[PDB]
Amino acid sequence: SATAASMNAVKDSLQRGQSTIDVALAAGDTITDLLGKMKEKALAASDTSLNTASF
Amino acid sequence: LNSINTNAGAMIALQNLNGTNSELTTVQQRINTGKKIASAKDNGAIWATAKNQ
Amino acid sequence: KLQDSLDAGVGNLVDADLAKESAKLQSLQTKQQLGVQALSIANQSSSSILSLF
Repeated sequence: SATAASMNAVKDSLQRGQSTIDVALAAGDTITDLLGKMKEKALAASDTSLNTASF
Repeated sequence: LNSINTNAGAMIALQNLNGTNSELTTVQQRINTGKKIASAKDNGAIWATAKNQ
Repeated sequence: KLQDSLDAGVGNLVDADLAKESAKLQSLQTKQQLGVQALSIANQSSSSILSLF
């Protein structure tokens, strides 16, 4: 009975880890969108036909 | 989990609906203005080059 | 999204899973009736002595 009652803490730590990974995935969604925008920015800046103000 | 307080699935569905509404209003503004870059928020660098041009 | 995650975590932390108490309630009610009957049976033990005299 004590071994069965002790499992609630195991379930609590498991859900806490799930929520931590969820917050990390939201931040990763933001970081990937920002990295993609940085990609087209660098891809446009690579062109030599731009004037100085655009670069 | 059969909670009568928290309802995580409704929060997730609300997040997806909010994202869909954002894409829809973006399409509405792009349709009515006729431009994919109507303002500095859409793309500040391309907006600047287009304004100077 | 972080607000929704914090609220979902508090719900994981404190909310009851009512489907289990839905059975626990009926079980404890039957157990309460059985305990009342057992105590009522216990109360009359002195009466058997009265017949002896």
